This record gives sequence, C-alpha cells and structure tokens, in this order.
Amino acid sequence: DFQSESYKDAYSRINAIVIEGEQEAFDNYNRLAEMLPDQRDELHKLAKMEQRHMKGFMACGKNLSVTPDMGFAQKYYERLHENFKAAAAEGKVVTCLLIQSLIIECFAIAAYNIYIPVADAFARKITEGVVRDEYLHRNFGEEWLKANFDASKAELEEANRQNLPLVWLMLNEVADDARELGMERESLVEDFMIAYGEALENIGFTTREIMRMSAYGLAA
Ligand SMILES: CCCCCCCCCCCCCCCCO
Ligand SMILES: [Fe+2]
Ligand SMILES: [Fe+2]
Repeated sequence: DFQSESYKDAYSRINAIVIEGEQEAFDNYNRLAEMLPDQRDELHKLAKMEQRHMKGFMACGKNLSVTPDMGFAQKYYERLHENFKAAAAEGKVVTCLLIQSLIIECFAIAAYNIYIPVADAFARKITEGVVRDEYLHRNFGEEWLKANFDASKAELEEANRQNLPLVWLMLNEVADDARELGMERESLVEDFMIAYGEALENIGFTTREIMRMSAYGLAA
C-alpha cells in the first residue's frame, strides 16, 4: 500500500497525468492571457500557480520513488489539448475558457478532493494546497462567462458538445488506476457531474440546457 508494486504501477500513470495536466494548464492560461488583454495580469497569475502545482506533483512522485509514465499522459490529453490549441488559433476565447477553466478545473477539483482522504501524508499536504487554487481558477472562468453570457452562449454550447465527451473518456480511461489508489469511480463521476452542472447553472443555463449539455458527456 504505497510501496506495493500494484500501487506504484498505477501511481506511475496517475502522477504522470497530473503533471502533464498542470503543464498544459500553464500553457493554456498563458495563451488565454494573450487573448484577453483586460485580464492579462490575472491570467498570468493563474499560469504561475499552475507551474507551482506541476512542481509539487513532480515531488509527490519522487517521494514514492515512482517514475512518471509521461508518454501515457501525453496521449491521455492529446485530443482535448489539440482542441484548445485550434480554438486559440481561431481566436475563440470562450471555447478555450470552457475547456481549461470550467471543464478541466471541475475535473481536477472532483478528482483531487477524492484523492486527499486516501493520499499518503506528503501528497495529501501538496494536494490540499493545490485544490485551494483550483477553486480560484474555476471562479475566474465562471465569473467571466457569467458576465459575458449572452455573447458566449452559442459558442459555449458548441464547445461543450465537442469537448465534454473527451473528458468523460479521460475519466473512464483513468478509472482503473484510480481504484488502485483507493478512489472509487462512482464518487468521481457523481462529483464531476455535480460540479460541472453547478458551474453551468451559475453561468446562466436552464435545467433543460444543463441536462442537454451533461448528456453529451454521459452518452459518450
Ligand atoms: C496525484 C493526484 C491524484 C489525483 C489524480 C486524478 C486522476 C485524473 C484527473 C487529472 C486531472 C488533472 C487536471 C489538472 C489541471 C489543472 O488545472
Ligand atoms: Fe492546477
Ligand atoms: Fe488550474
């Protein structure tokens, strides 16, 4: 349990996934800072927080004597990451904000909070510090999208349709290794659906709209 060979194998993929995720979050928020001049300094602050998270999780892996399987993690994020990239190239800020500040942050919040109670004491302290920042990142995107809801609504719907299923696939792909780390799938699914559904309601979506938007992920 922590030093077991089964735990260490699963941690190799999970730890690689969180590190790769933080690294991409870093790049994502820097690109967003390019696209949103009025919030350029705030977004740069979010990016610097991501760099800290990445470093903290690299340390978690070293503490369990685990080599992160980065190749597995690259492939894990590829589709969703390339979608961000493409949206960024076409100037689609709304899509980029949805992917990184809503969908990805909600996923991280739900998984990290599930990991905390079963995490070794060193990783538990790191993750507690990390999840504190994730609330702020999600709050940034919700606040912006809520303030710009009418202009953003049509693109949000389209972005959700294309990208929510990718994250569900990512949630499903990670479920086995997560269980080995003592994180139950059913907790992950419920918590992610609740957080993302609640964030959509806060932004301004109706119930039928939230059910429609959620169902694109769940049917995948
Ligand atoms: C060592 C941490 C354990 C939790 C593992 C969670 C399993 C997969 C979810 C990964 C989500 C990473 C997203 C990071 C984005 C940060 O803004
Ligand atoms: Fe982060
Ligand atoms: Fe984040």
